[PDB]
Formats: sequence, C-alpha cells, structure tokens
Amino acid sequence: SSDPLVVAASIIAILHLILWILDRL
Amino acid sequence: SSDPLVVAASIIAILHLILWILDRL
Amino acid sequence: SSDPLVVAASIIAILHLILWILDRL
Amino acid sequence: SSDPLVVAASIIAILHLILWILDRL
Ligand SMILES: N[C@]12C[C@H]3C[C@H](C[C@H](C3)C1)C2
Repeated sequence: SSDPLVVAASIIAILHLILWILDRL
Repeated sequence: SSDPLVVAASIIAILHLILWILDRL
Repeated sequence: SSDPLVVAASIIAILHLILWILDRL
Repeated sequence: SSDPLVVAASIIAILHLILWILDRL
C-alpha cells in the first residue's frame, strides 16, 4: 500500500488531466 | 508505507493546488 | 507496493515529460 | 516501499519545483 497523502495527491493529478481534456475538448 | 521523496513531491503538489486556488482571490 | 491510483497518476507524469522533450527536441 | 515508476515520477516532480525556485517569487 501507499500513503494516504499520496493517494490524494494523485487523485488531484488525475482530476486535473480530466478538466484539461474537457477544457481542450 | 510510501517512499519519502514520494511524500515530498506530494506535499508540493497539494501545496501547489493551494497556492493556485488562492491565486483566484 | 504502491496503490494503483498512484501508479496511474505517475504514468501520466512520466508521459507528460515525454510529450515535452519531444515537443521541443 | 512505493513503486519505482512512482519514485521516478517524483524526481521529475521535485526537479520541476527546483527549476522553478530558480526562476520566480
Ligand atoms: N504530481 C504527482 C506527485 C507525486 C508522484 C506522482 C503521483 C502523485 C504523487 C502526483 C505525480
């Protein structure tokens, strides 16, 4: 398993790419 | 748990979304 | 090991650097 | 212990913030 602060920071990263891919889209 | 350079890069990522969110106000 | 969301976000980031060193190689 | 693709992914993270403290306030 990974640290929680880490799983958070990633979710923040994964959601960013989405809002990007919609902003662009 | 999770490797510390990986807790590092994270504290930076979260803190970054903070400064940014704040940058709008 | 490290959670999957983190191995996912990471692949993005490594693939992010990749899409750069090329866009400007 | 975090995945390697993840420990790597974060050197390029910690290496970004560095090029940054090296540019602006
Ligand atoms: N930008 C990221 C920092 C750290 C490593 C990787 C996954 C998470 C945690 C988000 C990219």
